Amino acid sequence: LELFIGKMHKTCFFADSDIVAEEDPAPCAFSGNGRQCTANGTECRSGWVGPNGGITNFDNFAFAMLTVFQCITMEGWTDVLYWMNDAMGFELPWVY
Amino acid sequence: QAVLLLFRCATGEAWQEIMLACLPGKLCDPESDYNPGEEYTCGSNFAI
Amino acid sequence: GKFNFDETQTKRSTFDNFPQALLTVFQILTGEDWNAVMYDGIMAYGGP
Amino acid sequence: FPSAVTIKSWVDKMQEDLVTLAKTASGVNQLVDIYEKYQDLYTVEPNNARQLVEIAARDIEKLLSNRSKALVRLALEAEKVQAAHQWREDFASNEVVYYNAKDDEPGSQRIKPVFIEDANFGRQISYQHAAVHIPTDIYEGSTIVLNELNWTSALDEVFKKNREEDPSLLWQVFGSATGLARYYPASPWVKIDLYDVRRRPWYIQGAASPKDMLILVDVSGSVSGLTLKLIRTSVSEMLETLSDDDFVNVASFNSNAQDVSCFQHLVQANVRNKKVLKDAVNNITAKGITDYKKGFSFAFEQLLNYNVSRANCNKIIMLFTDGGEERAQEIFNKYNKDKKVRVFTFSVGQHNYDRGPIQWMACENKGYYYEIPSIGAIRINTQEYLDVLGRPMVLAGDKAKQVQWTNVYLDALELGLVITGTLPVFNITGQFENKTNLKNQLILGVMGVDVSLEDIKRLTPRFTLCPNGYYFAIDPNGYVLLHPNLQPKPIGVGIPTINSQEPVTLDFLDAELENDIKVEIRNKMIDGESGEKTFRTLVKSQDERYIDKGNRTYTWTPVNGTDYSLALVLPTYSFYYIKAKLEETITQARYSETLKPDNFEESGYTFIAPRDYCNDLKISDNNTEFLLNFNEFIDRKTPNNPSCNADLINRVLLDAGFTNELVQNYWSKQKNIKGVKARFVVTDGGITRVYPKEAGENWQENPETYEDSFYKRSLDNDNYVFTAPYFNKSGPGAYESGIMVSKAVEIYIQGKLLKPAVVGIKIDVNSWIENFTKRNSDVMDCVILDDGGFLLMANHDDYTNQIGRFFGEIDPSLMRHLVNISVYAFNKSYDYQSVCEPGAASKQSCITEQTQYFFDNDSKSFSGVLDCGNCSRIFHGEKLMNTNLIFIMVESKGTCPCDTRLLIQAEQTSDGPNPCDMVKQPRYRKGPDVCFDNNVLEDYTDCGGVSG
Ligand SMILES: *[C@@H]1O[C@H](CO)[C@@H](O[C@@H]2O[C@H](CO)[C@@H](O[C@@H]3O[C@H](CO)[C@@H](O[C@@H]4O[C@H](CO)[C@@H](O)[C@H](O)[C@H]4NC(C)=O)[C@H](O)[C@H]3NC(C)=O)[C@H](O)[C@H]2NC(C)=O)[C@H](O)[C@H]1NC(C)=O
Ligand SMILES: *[C@@H]1O[C@H](CO)[C@@H](O[C@@H]2O[C@H](CO)[C@@H](O[C@@H]3O[C@H](CO)[C@@H](O)[C@H](O)[C@H]3NC(C)=O)[C@H](O)[C@H]2NC(C)=O)[C@H](O)[C@H]1NC(C)=O
Ligand SMILES: *[C@@H]1O[C@H](CO)[C@@H](O[C@@H]2O[C@H](CO)[C@@H](O)[C@H](O)[C@H]2NC(C)=O)[C@H](O)[C@H]1NC(C)=O
Ligand SMILES: *[C@@H]1O[C@H](CO)[C@@H](O[C@@H]2O[C@H](CO)[C@@H](O)[C@H](O)[C@H]2NC(C)=O)[C@H](O)[C@H]1NC(C)=O
Ligand SMILES: *[C@@H]1O[C@H](CO)[C@@H](O[C@@H]2O[C@H](CO)[C@@H](O)[C@H](O)[C@H]2NC(C)=O)[C@H](O)[C@H]1NC(C)=O
Ligand SMILES: *[C@@H]1O[C@H](CO)[C@@H](O[C@@H]2O[C@H](CO)[C@@H](O)[C@H](O)[C@H]2NC(C)=O)[C@H](O)[C@H]1NC(C)=O
Ligand SMILES: *[C@@H]1O[C@H](CO)[C@@H](O)[C@H](O)[C@H]1NC(C)=O
Ligand SMILES: [Ca+2]
Ligand SMILES: [Ca+2]
Repeated sequence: LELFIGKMHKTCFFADSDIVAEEDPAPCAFSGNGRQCTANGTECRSGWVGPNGGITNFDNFAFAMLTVFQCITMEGWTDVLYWMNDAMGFELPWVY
Repeated sequence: QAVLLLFRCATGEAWQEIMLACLPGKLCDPESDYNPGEEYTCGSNFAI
Repeated sequence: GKFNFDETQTKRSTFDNFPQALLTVFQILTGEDWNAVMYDGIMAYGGP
Repeated sequence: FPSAVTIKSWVDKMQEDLVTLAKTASGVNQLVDIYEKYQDLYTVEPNNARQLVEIAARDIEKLLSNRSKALVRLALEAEKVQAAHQWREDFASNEVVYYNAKDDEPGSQRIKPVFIEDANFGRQISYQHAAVHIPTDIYEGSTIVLNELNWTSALDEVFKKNREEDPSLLWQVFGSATGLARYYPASPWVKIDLYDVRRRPWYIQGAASPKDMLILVDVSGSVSGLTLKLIRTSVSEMLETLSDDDFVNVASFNSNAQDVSCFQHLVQANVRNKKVLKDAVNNITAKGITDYKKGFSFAFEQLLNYNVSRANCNKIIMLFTDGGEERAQEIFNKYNKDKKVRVFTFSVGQHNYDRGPIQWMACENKGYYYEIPSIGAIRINTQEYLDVLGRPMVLAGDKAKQVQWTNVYLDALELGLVITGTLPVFNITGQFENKTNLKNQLILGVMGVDVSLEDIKRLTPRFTLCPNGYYFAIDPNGYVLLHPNLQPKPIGVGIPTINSQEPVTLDFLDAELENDIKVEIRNKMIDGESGEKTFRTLVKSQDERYIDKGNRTYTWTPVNGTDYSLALVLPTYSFYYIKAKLEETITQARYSETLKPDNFEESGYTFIAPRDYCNDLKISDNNTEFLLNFNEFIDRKTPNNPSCNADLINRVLLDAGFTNELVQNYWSKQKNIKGVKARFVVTDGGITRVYPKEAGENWQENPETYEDSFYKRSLDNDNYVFTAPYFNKSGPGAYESGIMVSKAVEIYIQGKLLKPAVVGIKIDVNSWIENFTKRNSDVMDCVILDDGGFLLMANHDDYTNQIGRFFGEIDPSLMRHLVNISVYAFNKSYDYQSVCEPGAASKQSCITEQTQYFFDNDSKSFSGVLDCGNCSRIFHGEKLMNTNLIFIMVESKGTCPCDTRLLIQAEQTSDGPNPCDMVKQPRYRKGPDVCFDNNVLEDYTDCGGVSG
């Protein structure tokens, strides 16, 4: 919760529209640190439900409880890691 | 990055999917130095 | 019968009948993709 | 407030202040003198409304008899050639050669053609061979397709032979049941391609007879999810295979059977009714249990209604479900024990239910069984039911080989509005000895030949009639094959709210203004009986702003060739026309010299109508270069006109001398007038002239005389007509153009009335203000409106700024009161072909409501008091003599602080009329009298699942 909360909410939509550009969206950088969609007709801002439809995020204790327990069983723990290398840089999330 | 990939396979996440991605018929990044006229050459049958 | 919310694809790990529900519980028991079934169960009851 | 007597004199003074100026400056009586004093360069010929329609109908019938012979010559050869096919399964050695459209191979070799350009063909074509179109979803090079490319290669010789006999032949196409379409002449195919010949309206009508469908949609709980999205897309796709001759209704059942829409019975399945059904199908939800007995009883009862208009043909039920265990044997035994109704069943979605009962219903009732597991299966499975319906049609024999004609639709290869002849092709292999007879109950395909609407328009000339006279042809369904108001645009339905494969079916009552007397005329035309009728109509102007009343005469006869009926609308004062008779040299060469642009200084800026005099002179649609082409054509050519008619050329040349004699002898004497900014004459021949050559730059009228709105309004009216300038700065018209005034000339030769031309002037707006005042008063308002409530004069220097505007948009309180006190009437109409701005939920096509205002009463003095609430305004309206103007004087709107909603007279986007109550009293129509169903020799032993 402390290191990151609400970061996975910026996916790249099309320019002047509300349609997600790619079929399997991933977050952009929170503030210019992680991933930027370089597609020409797309730009990214806030207003995304989440990676797994909102199930997988750290923006609430109940959600943080569920995401961590998912990663302690070693099932779908790299997906949460890889969604952070997009939301933020490569330096912080790999340690966590 | 290579060490993290092996740690990914140690826990068994999608190690069979990574292996399929390393078969010979794969594209090579332009930064590498390869002879012209051949693009899908990198990748080896030793991935199995 | 509550896994019909997607309207764009057919879920295969469901609880539609006893033989299929018996395979899904076995799949969760082995721990493989147990979270993917859990997401469908959560989305079947409203969502996050 | 001035008394009625004194204000009557004031408006009386302006009457001859305007009429006398327009009577003298334009020279209305002087052009009449020119026409009457000669009476030797032209003759007055009768214009018989009965013989014209008789001649035109026979020419139209002969045109469709050219094509019927071509269709027979093509279908007859296709059956013979296909019957001698061996069906080999190896084409690698004996490769087939053909030209494939939309291109830049196991056993196929391609052809690279030459593609020379040609007239009456907006593309590049080649007569050396035929093109073959194969849909994307169909793989060329398979055994079925390659075997089809052999026996269809013999069609090219017949294709060439047909064109040799009739050079004026458009696309002739063979639509195969395998999918490929072969057409002549070869031309490259026109995003991705989604064309399938088997889903085209011209293919569908020849593949079967009309049908009374009733779609049952299973909306029980088990269909929720993906298999409901597939069902909704499947039902919408099957509605696309229906035309105006088929009657459909959609119903759903889940423990209770009910209609999904507002219709409650079978409806005509036109473009509007199908939109209602499609919208309702896309709004159904899945819930409850399944009850086939209640769902099939409801379906069978609706097919026995017979209060309503139906097709009286194939009665079929399409069941859209997934699976189940109910067979409903009792319902089928009770409702169709003699198998009068077919049942087609569909198993939609990815499920593992029981398909046994679903398959049993299919062939216990002479149907067929289909599976639609994914979106890719929707396109093909929803059109295969026409194979079953055509079984009794092939067993009929040669009595089913009748040529039919489609509705008006836009050609797929960008050719315009066309209609298509149709003829099915039968599989008669072994028919000589009748030994296989198993695959011979399916049609090989459908023949087709296209006829352009421009071809039909050439057989009905209109330049001998008044610009107010026209032809129009009708359909048994009531739609117009021919009409001035039919446009090459799709007809819209509803409101386009988003965040051309349908036919252009425009009804006769929607093409023009609907009347209680047109309905009985339309019904008399539909059942095919000749007649005539003279009666008073009210006619909408060319620009949808004005409505005027005039005598009209409708003369109609049936075309025995087809089911069409042709009528000619001819007003009074047009039963005679001027036919130029002059063959002398010098009297015609001088008239031609008046068309020279360098002579415009004294002869005025001269236009000429872009008419098809003959082929070697091509129109330009700008008149800047057409005049140069025209006048350098006549002199550089023999005057005898060896290859083309002199009637259309002698007429325009004759009127050149007449207009010149008016410009020179009268208009030149008065070089300038204070109240005149321009002087124009427009003639039936097709030339308009403006005396000040610099004033010809402000001419915005169509160079074609018959398409001039002010010309047509002047003929109907017996007095001067004032044309309001357009608003919203649509070009220069505010102050630098003037106010258009026109009056038709009337001549008498042997006691016969004729109206050959109109004359008029463009009154300067600035000069009119000075006379009107003799200003910006804050107490009293003085405005002048025309027939239609458009502002022309004012008394504020602020209303005058917004010139040519509907008076309801600048004074709604006063305008609305004038309607109620019966000064202005108004007819409202619907325009089904119009560009439409999308709204929130380029431009699309939708329906716009058109309203026009006109003088209701014949009285001239109007007075009263307007009670807007806690105030009072007194008015007095007087109408000027010998014109369509009205003068009204009111107090300033600032005295009473009320400003109600503004009265709008413009193109208002609408979605009406409501179709729920339209189907309760539908318009009269007559359906086809040939029905091919219920043949006892039909096999129907392959239920739907012989291979699974
Ligand atoms: C007009 O009607 C005539 C008959 O009235 C029809 O001619 C018949 O055409 C069929 C093929 O469409 C020929 O069928 C032969 O026999 C079988 C039937 O399929 C084929 O053998 C395999 O059968 C399996 C069945 O599951 C099939 O999947 C497979 O593709 C077939 N081929 C293989 C395995 O190579 C034969 O190959 C096929 N062809 C032969 C033997 O040459 C009939 O023999 C034809 N009958 C006659 C009297 O000619 C004709 O097609 C109809 N016209 C049109 C346009 O459809
Ligand atoms: C479907 O493909 C078939 C195979 O190509 C076509 O059949 C072949 O057409 C050739 C051209 O007419 C024939 O060549 C000549 O045919 C005449 C007529 O009987 C004969 O003199 C000889 O057979 C031949 N002449 C020579 C070789 O000098 C082929 O005989 C004929 N059959 C084959 C090749 O098996 C069909 O024409 C085509 N379908 C249609 C409808 O055209
Ligand atoms: C995608 O990247 C850029 C656009 O972001 C394209 O390169 C040019 O970029 C300028 C700047 O906006 C445009 O005006 C040009 O139209 C672009 N195209 C040129 C010059 O050919 C780049 O080509 C795009 N890649 C594509 C379209 O494949
Ligand atoms: C269509 O056929 C009818 C009848 O077959 C034609 O009617 C003829 O009308 C004229 C006078 O109007 C009569 O003198 C003839 O005797 C009628 N024909 C017959 C066979 O009796 C009608 O003219 C035909 N339509 C066209 C456009 O020619
Ligand atoms: C129209 O169909 C109805 C049934 O759908 C027929 O039944 C009649 O309905 C009217 C209205 O109630 C009544 O006359 C009787 O109740 C019904 N029977 C008869 C014999 O009339 C009806 O006959 C059909 N035709 C008409 C003209 O209504
Ligand atoms: C078009 O013309 C007028 C528009 O004002 C209307 O016809 C009149 O309608 C009123 C009200 O029903 C009648 O009292 C008049 O007798 C009608 N005028 C006639 C019959 O000349 C109506 O909107 C349209 N007229 C039609 C459809 O006939
Ligand atoms: C075609 O129709 C015309 C009438 O339009 C007729 O004169 C002619 O005989 C018909 N046949 C041919 C081959 O032109
Ligand atoms: Ca795993
Ligand atoms: Ca069910």
